[PDB]
Amino acid sequence: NSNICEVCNKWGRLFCCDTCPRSFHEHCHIPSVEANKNPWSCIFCRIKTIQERCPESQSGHQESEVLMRQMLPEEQLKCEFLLLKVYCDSKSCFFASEPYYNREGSQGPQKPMWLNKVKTSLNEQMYTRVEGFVQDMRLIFHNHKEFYREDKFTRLGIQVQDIFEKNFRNIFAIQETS
Ligand SMILES: [Zn+2]
Ligand SMILES: [Zn+2]
Repeated sequence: NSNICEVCNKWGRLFCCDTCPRSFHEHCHIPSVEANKNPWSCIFCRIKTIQERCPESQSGHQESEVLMRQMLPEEQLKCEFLLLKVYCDSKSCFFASEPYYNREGSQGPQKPMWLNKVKTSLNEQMYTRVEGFVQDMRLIFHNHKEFYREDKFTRLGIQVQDIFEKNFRNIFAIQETS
């Protein structure tokens, strides 16, 4: 297995997947690494298995249909995975913890949102439909773009939103369009 965490790319106390070469810090994996199991398969492997069990799951879907899906175990896992893919980008650090807003000429958002909050909400089974998770994720980037206005720092929200959206389309097999 790899000698660095798949998510944060650092060494440390690592847990190795038994079905692929990836390794993870306990709380870098989502869900947190469940240490009782042996064999243990990571989320990448679990997602691949869902895919292989139901090959037609990879045919194109409409975003509107995907968002209305109830958060049954398969969809819960897909949202956990999509969240993990965002954390895998180093620029997620800007969006991970609770923000605060005090900049001349701007007012903070009415509903602040951050990745660790989404992570807790998933862990606590607070989303009933994929829509709730996707709305909170999109809110993170929208809040950022609105607050930073014309500061070049606004670009960080565009960049991380693009990671989110590319991964959403992949994981939920959104129908390709131009
Ligand atoms: Zn890590
Ligand atoms: Zn694996």
